[PDB]
Amino acid sequence: TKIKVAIVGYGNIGRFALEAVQAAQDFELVGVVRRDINNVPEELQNITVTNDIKTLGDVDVALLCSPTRAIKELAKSILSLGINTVDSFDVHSEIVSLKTELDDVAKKHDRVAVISAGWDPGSDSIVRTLMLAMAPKGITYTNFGPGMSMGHSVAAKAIEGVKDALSMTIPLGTGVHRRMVYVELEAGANFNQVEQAIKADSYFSSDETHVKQVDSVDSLKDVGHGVHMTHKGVSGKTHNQLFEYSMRINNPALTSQFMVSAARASMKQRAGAYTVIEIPPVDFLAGDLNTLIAKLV
Amino acid sequence: TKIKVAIVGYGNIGRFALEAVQAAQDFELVGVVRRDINNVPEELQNITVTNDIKTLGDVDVALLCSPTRAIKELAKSILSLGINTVDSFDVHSEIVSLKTELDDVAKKHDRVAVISAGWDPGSDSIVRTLMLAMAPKGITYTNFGPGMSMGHSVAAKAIEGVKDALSMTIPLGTGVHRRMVYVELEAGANFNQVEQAIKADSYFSSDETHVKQVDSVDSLKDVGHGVHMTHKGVSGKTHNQLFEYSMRINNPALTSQFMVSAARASMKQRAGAYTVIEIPPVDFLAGDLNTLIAKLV
Amino acid sequence: TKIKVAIVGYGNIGRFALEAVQAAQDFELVGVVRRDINNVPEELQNITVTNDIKTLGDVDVALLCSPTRAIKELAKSILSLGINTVDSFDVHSEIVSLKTELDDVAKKHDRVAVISAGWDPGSDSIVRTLMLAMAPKGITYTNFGPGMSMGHSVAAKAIEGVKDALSMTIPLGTGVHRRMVYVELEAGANFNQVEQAIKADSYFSSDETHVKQVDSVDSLKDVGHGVHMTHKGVSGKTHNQLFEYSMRINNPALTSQFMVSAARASMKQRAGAYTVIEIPPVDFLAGDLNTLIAKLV
Amino acid sequence: TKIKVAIVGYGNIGRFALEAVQAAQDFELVGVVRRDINNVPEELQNITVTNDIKTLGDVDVALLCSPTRAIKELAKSILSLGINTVDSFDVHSEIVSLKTELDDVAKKHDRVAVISAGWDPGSDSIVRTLMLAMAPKGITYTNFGPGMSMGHSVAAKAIEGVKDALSMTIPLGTGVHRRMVYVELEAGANFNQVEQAIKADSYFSSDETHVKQVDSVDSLKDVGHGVHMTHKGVSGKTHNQLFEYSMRINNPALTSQFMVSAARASMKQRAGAYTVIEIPPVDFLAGDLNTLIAKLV
Amino acid sequence: TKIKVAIVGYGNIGRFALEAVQAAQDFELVGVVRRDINNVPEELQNITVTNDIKTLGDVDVALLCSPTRAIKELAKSILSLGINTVDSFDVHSEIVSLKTELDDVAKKHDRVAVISAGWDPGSDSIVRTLMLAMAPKGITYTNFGPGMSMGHSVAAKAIEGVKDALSMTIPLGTGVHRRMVYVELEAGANFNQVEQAIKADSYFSSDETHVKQVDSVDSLKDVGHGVHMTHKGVSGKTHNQLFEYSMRINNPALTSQFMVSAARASMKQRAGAYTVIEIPPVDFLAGDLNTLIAKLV
Amino acid sequence: TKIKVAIVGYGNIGRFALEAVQAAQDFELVGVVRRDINNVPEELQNITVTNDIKTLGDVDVALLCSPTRAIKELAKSILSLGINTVDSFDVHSEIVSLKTELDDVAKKHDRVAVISAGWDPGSDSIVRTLMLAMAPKGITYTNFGPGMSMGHSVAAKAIEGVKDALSMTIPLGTGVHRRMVYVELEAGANFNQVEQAIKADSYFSSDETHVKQVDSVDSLKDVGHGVHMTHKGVSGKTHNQLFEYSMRINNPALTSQFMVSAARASMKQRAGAYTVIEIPPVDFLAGDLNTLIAKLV
Ligand SMILES: N[C@H](CCC[C@H](N)C(=O)O)C(=O)O
Ligand SMILES: N[C@H](CCC[C@H](N)C(=O)O)C(=O)O
Ligand SMILES: N[C@H](CCC[C@H](N)C(=O)O)C(=O)O
Ligand SMILES: N[C@H](CCC[C@H](N)C(=O)O)C(=O)O
Ligand SMILES: N[C@H](CCC[C@H](N)C(=O)O)C(=O)O
Ligand SMILES: N[C@H](CCC[C@H](N)C(=O)O)C(=O)O
Ligand SMILES: N[C@H](CCC[C@H](N)C(=O)O)C(=O)O
Ligand SMILES: N[C@H](CCC[C@H](N)C(=O)O)C(=O)O
Ligand SMILES: N[C@H](CCC[C@H](N)C(=O)O)C(=O)O
Ligand SMILES: N[C@H](CCC[C@H](N)C(=O)O)C(=O)O
Ligand SMILES: N[C@H](CCC[C@H](N)C(=O)O)C(=O)O
Ligand SMILES: N[C@H](CCC[C@H](N)C(=O)O)C(=O)O
Repeated sequence: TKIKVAIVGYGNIGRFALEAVQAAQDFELVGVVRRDINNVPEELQNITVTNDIKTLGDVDVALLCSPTRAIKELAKSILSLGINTVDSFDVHSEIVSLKTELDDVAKKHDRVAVISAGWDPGSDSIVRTLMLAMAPKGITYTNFGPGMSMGHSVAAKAIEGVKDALSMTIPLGTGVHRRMVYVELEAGANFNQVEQAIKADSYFSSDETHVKQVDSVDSLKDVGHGVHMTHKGVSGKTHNQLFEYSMRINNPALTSQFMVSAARASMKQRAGAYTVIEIPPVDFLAGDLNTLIAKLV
Repeated sequence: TKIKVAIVGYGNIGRFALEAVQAAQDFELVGVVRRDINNVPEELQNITVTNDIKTLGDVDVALLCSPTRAIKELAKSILSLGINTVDSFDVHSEIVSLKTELDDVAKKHDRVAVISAGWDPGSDSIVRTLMLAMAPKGITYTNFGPGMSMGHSVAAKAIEGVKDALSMTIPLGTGVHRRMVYVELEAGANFNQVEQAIKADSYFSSDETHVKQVDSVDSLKDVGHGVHMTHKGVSGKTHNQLFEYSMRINNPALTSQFMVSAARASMKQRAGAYTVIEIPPVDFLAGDLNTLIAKLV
Repeated sequence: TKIKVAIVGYGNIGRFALEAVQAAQDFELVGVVRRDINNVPEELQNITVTNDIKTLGDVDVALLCSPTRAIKELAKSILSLGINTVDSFDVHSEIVSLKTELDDVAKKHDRVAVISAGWDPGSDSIVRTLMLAMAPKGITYTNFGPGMSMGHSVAAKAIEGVKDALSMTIPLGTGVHRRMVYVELEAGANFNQVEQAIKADSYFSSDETHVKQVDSVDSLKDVGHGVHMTHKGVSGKTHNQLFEYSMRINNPALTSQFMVSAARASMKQRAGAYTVIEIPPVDFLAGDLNTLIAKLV
Repeated sequence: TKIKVAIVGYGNIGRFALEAVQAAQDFELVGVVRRDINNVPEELQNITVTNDIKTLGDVDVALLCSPTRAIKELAKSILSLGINTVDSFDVHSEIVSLKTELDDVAKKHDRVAVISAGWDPGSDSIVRTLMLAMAPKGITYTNFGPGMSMGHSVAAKAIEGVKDALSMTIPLGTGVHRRMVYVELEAGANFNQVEQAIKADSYFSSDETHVKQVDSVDSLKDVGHGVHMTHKGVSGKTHNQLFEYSMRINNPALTSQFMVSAARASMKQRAGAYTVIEIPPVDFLAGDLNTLIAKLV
Repeated sequence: TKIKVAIVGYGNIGRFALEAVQAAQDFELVGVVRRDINNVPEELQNITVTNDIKTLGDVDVALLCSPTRAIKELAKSILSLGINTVDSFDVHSEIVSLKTELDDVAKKHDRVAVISAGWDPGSDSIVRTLMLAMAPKGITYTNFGPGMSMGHSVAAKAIEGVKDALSMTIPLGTGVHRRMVYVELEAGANFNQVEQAIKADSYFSSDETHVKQVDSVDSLKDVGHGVHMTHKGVSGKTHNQLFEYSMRINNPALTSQFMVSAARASMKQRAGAYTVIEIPPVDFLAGDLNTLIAKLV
Repeated sequence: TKIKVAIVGYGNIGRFALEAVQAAQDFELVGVVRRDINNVPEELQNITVTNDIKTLGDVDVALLCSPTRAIKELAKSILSLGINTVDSFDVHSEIVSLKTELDDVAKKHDRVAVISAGWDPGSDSIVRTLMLAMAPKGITYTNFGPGMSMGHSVAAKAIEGVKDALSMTIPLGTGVHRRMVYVELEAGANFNQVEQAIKADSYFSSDETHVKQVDSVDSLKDVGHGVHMTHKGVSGKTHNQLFEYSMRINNPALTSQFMVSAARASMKQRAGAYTVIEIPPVDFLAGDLNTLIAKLV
């Protein structure tokens, strides 16, 4: 009666998913799937590492920790082997489309896909939904950071003269963001041009962007992140109801842990694909339903 | 395609439930049930007011706004007429017991009961559940106020020499509370005895309690309330994950609005009784599932 | 010894002025004056509604709840019938000019005009004045919101292709403001042009302005507002004295309630026109002077 | 048109009153009155120092900087010479009584007495009054410190075995206070007895009191102080209106500066005694009425 | 030119010291010393583990991660082998005494001992020292938590009927602390007696103590901690200078990392024993002195 | 055993250095050096004021309170008389260069120079250094104000049409700054040109700059200042370690007091020049080493 889980892809959240699975008494790690099976860091010395999930035998659910571009085709194929999928698919504009592509397949093979089950999308999605349950009229804002931005880091690293780069994301309220960019230059490159180029780039040209040159970019890195959500609005006909939610957290630690919670929940839903706002919150937790109700409600 | 709702009982949250229903385009108020039908305040001039729900014709769901002691027997009888119930039943220790008493009846008549659907229990219950989904190990604290305490107000009002009383509830962190009590005395009563009596009473004897004498107690009343919840804990094996949620809100405004959200949700569940941590969050909301996902997730 | 009050005009603050008058035991509502007497919303079913203040008999004071452009001529005419005026006239640059136009008339007919008696101008005006009484040298800043901006909403609504609009006002400190604008477009209009047009407009071209397109603009509305005032400065020869005042409030609720307080005060001043910084604070309050001093000083 | 001021008494606030007068271009220091004229500290090397106000010639107003017990008889006698009085008389329970004793005398000699014109009573008094003007129903709390407490310091210093003592006042919210007491003992005295004696004393027996023994008590002294006031309440019929005021200030710097502002104001009132909630706020300020209105309202 | 370090003792901070050493390019881990050499957890599979430091060959410095009672005799013996010691010796009252016992020995063998180099004592010690450098007169307070208390946990665990226990430490300001205690009872023990016993115990009888019974005590544990230090005081003759320092941190992560910084610094001091307030701050850092000055000063 | 100190230069910090020296029992003020000896304000009535340090006899150390441009040549010459120097030399980019110019001279004459010993550079420098000792990897930000900016004030005052000017420095986080500029114009100057000129100037053209015209610029001046430093980073391998330090302070009061602390420390170092991150923190303090350790560590 132990939930049998495979970690597919082993990026930044990969190592943390390993820890989150190991830490859950109700889960059993049946192995790690990845492209390069010979790259075996410290923590995978004693873990089965394959490039094909079928070699791991019986698997209830797969934590997809792959790049964003890979998640769709990868989920389709693992659902098709009669295994559940959980992913942290992070592109909001495409979530509706991903859900219905995976629903077709999930239903055919009588399995469950939980999608976009990180912290945003994920956790924060539920808190945003609760805010409209409490006060349907009014405005919600979601403020991110301070934290590293992999997307914007890549966009900076991809510009003329830039050896390495790091974009930080700074909240300025009402969903507005400042971008602090730290760069190493390539032997003999013009800072002022790199600066102007980064600010003019389409990934930065909408935002207050600041660029500083540095020696080692890696020594500035910290996987700490944060959100501050607010809702101001109306319960029935009563205005100026004020709600607020904040966390200062380790990014991959949380992303991975919520995926493990989603996986637990995936085992209890009727066949199909779900966003996390379509799952009963208590389904995410381990323990006796009645002890959990006594403790939480 | 309008959800047809009756308000049963018309206490403090009664008037606010009226506003919350009227404000929801997807609801139709089919009338108000109560013991004294001749008490008809401003807002019920034009509303059907009966002492018998059967006179209202077809009703999908009933918002129970009766005293705590009445909710169980009242829900049983309205479920038995083939109507759904939503209540803000506020006694945590008895929620598990109420759920299973109402489940029996709800299932027999093929209806839904959503129970303890205020803000605590209610909203806060979901946020407490999300906190364990994000970080299962660690401590959660729920800090209440500043706000009026009806229970402790009554306990003070019921002591020798006390004409009127008001207990405020002040948060001091880690679920610890200070109680500020304001009293009018009866012609010739000894303040020092009333003070000592209130502090010694079993409703106050565990808490830092302060007593001040005043002229009009009514002029101190404000239905404003608040919560500050915190969770410090572990995502997988990563410690010192910090989560926090705060609101400054109108108490009955919110309680009533969340009951209306629960009623909306009640129409979509399989027959039985539910706490709000057993309902998909999005079921609480009005609108097209796909627009809501696009907006929230 | 009951203060006899007429509400002249019935806009947004009109309904709230009705509530503030009704709530004050020391006031008697002698009726509501307005252009269209046949528009009779819920709360005026039982209230005298005339299109001429003379039909209400003896009236001590009039709460002018008309548009900004109407206040001057309207106050002149009601003072001229031997009635006191209170208004929330909200154009700071014109307050000195309005005071002396109303002083002439108020003195001739032996009556009192209290002007600009909202929260800003109004309440905040007194706190700004107290800050110089405590520390005459140094800087004061007044930070507004988050709150709706009717002026900027109208300026946005009045641009090509815009069906409806809503400007929010966001405080960024030191009196600097961000403007968040939400718009519905008219069937086939170009977002990018409307966006650029709004940002270029004279109401927005000085401020960090952001424009988002939305479905229902009404569902974003909340009459909640707020101020954070600061003063850093010198008491005698001692520097770095720090003062701060904040509120999160229902906008029209407060505006109307302070007008009722100003009306109470108007009954105690020598004939003429006054800003609220020229009235003894205690004159705004109901009750026995000696009980109020005992309670407050 | 220069206001001619004498400083009577030269305690702690004495030196600061000197600075506040000197700093005000609209004031002329006509001298300092005191018991011992031969005690002439640094700042009074160049200032007229008499033991009798009559030697200073024509004086518009006197800043009484004497001990609390002396203010009543001292104000009576200076009013009786046809001079205005300002004091920071700090005993709230006795303000109503002091006002009417000074009113009798002030009226007889056609002069003005402003009383209890420090920061509490004083400044804070006006902000407490404004809070009821904005929201008459609800609760106000006044939280003091962290700051030195001269009254409680003296009560500690007056106990067996105590060489020197210092009581700090710590705000714990809702007007509740913690008292931190630091003591030097006399050669061979029992700490545990002194501790228990201080906690049992009538000045401390109501409050959370902590006692630490220390070497130099003087090196812990700082004249910094602070207040955090809150009001939660009702504007008309709208609940959960939230108001807040905070300052971190030099205690005597502010007390003295507000007395100088009160003195300025005293010159503009009809004969009699006033609390500061009975004076128009703008009367406290220097400058042209129309520039001040333009700047503040 | 790599600093050769041995970890002596392997408690809670032991594993974290391993990570802090490994993470420092300027250090080389020459092995781990401990009482039970056969207990070899995950991370020590490939690390030399001895019960005698002499088996590790050449060692510049030893991180003592032993119990408090062991540190003195253990430091004496390792200094005596011509190796440097760093410890987080956490008993403030005994630091002066430990320094001079280790100074004698350190000087004899021409080595360095850095003592009490955690975060308190340690980091916080330097910030407390800086506060007197900036403002020698006035008060400093050090507020701990929320965090686990091993000392108080042990004192609770050692009482009749208590299977397991956990004491949390909650800051209430001005160095005052609340203790939240969570206990498992032994089959058939009386909660009310255990509660009373814990509150009466000498480790708790001075503090606001609260006791709750729970199922699993281990699932409440989180190694997160925090400090909030304040100083209010006088720079020269200028009062009300306000300073503040806060951190929310992983306890052992920080303790261990600061010991590694102290070890780096130990290599640069003249022979003897030191508290961390006796070491130049820059000596704690790796890198070129002139680059570090350019970056920090 | 008194430290004998001369104040050389008497600018803004000059007067405050006088107070800081006088306030330190362990110091003796042997006199003040300056260019204009006939300018003798209140506090220098009784102090020896020479234009030549040699007239003061024996001097252990000199507090250089001269302009930035003078400090180098002035320190060289006073070191050369066998006297120690302390300065608040405030140009970060040139600190490394100044240290080594003064080291040469300090060593030749067997004396000590402590340089850049204000609060930034100074105090803040030590806190920035401690942050890397606690968490070497991650980002530190230093946020200044709100406070006056002498440099930017001068740059504004030096533009066409500007009679007087004041630049305030406002922190917006992540080392980003807003500049609020207040100007008096010269009889017949165009505001819009002066505004544009100030914004375009090289001292402002990188920063969010706002310009307001005013009557008296002097009445806006307050020497209050502040810093908020943050560090987010890694202790060993543990991420999201959060550190924060804030102060609200009198600028020259603090600068001068830390120079007096540096002077005390200068008496204990081997001959040479030092930044404050190269001095043992406890060397800054007066008192018995063992009492200080007992009190702080
Ligand atoms: N991996 C995270 C990334 C979302 C946060 C992103 N919006 C940012 O501001 O960095 C998640 O979706 O769970
Ligand atoms: N580094 C974080 C945030 C990604 C956000 C970044 N993709 C962007 O918003 O540009 C992550 O692993 O989710
Ligand atoms: N009827 C309220 C009770 C909230 C206040 C209560 N939890 C307390 O302050 O002790 C609700 O949950 O909707
Ligand atoms: N006024 C709130 C809270 C009452 C909370 C009650 N449990 C108490 O503490 O007395 C209500 O109407 O539910
Ligand atoms: N009508 C309001 C105006 C205040 C808010 C306005 N100053 C803003 O910028 O939002 C009043 O008289 O109270
Ligand atoms: N606040 C005002 C309208 C003006 C909004 C203010 N921001 C502006 O238009 O300048 C009101 O609610 O009547
Ligand atoms: N002497 C002060 C008293 C204020 C502080 C006092 N209320 C306290 O509890 O500290 C004044 O008149 O401004
Ligand atoms: N604050 C007053 C003294 C009284 C202190 C107050 N806490 C008390 O004694 O009750 C002062 O500085 O003159
Ligand atoms: N290991 C830590 C413990 C000190 C914190 C302790 N005072 C507490 O409140 O838990 C250290 O000295 O580095
Ligand atoms: N658990 C923490 C704190 C110890 C504090 C505890 N010993 C007490 O103050 O009772 C540590 O490992 O340092
Ligand atoms: N002279 C000051 C400069 C501080 C202010 C400056 N860092 C800025 O605000 O830009 C000091 O370090 O003592
Ligand atoms: N008023 C401060 C700060 C000047 C900072 C200067 N760097 C500038 O930004 O202009 C001082 O006297 O040092």
